Amino acid sequence: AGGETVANWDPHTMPVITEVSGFVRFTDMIDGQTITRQTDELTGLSSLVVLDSAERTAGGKDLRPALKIVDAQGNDVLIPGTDMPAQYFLPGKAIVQLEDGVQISSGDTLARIPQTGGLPRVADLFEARRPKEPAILAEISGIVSFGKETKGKRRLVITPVDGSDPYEEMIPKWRQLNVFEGERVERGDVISDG
Repeated sequence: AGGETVANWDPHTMPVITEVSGFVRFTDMIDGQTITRQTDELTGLSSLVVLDSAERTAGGKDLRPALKIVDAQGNDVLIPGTDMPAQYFLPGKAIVQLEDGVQISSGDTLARIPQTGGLPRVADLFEARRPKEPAILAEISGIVSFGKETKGKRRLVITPVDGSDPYEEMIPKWRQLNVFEGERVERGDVISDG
C-alpha cells in the first residue's frame, strides 16, 4: 500500500555476511599482528579491528585474517552450488564483534567495514572526457583474487571459468575498493563506485 516502507539499511558501514550456518572460527587473527582491541570511550564497548597491511609488522603483512564457518565436528562448510569453502576474509579496519566458536546461522552479519550541470557539463559530455576518479568495472567474467601487495600499486587477478587464467589488472591500494576475492564477479559489475 501507499506509504509502506519496504526496505531499510545502514549506509554508515557495509556489512560482511555469512552465506552458510555453523560456527565461527578465527583464522590468522593474532592480536598485535592482524587485529587489535579498540574500546570506545563514550560507550565502553570494545571490539576487534583488523589492521591495515602498512600498519602491520613484517609477519602480519603476509597473514590473511578471516572467519571460517565450520560444522560441529570442525569441518569447513562449503557454500551451496559454488562448492567453495565459506571462509570470509576481513580487510583492514574491519570490526569484528562475534566471539570465537559461537553458533551462527546463514545471513548473519560477520563483520563491518566503515565507509555538475549547465553548459560546461554538456560540453564535456560531447567531448567524452574522463572523470577525475573513473569507476572501475570487470573486463572479463569469472572468479577474482588478490595479487602482489605494495609493488608500487596493488594487483588483482581474474581467472575465467574456461578462459585465460593469466589475465591481471592493477588497482591502487589507496582508494577504497569493494572487490570480493571470495565471490565471482561478472563483466557487467563494478569494482569502485563513482
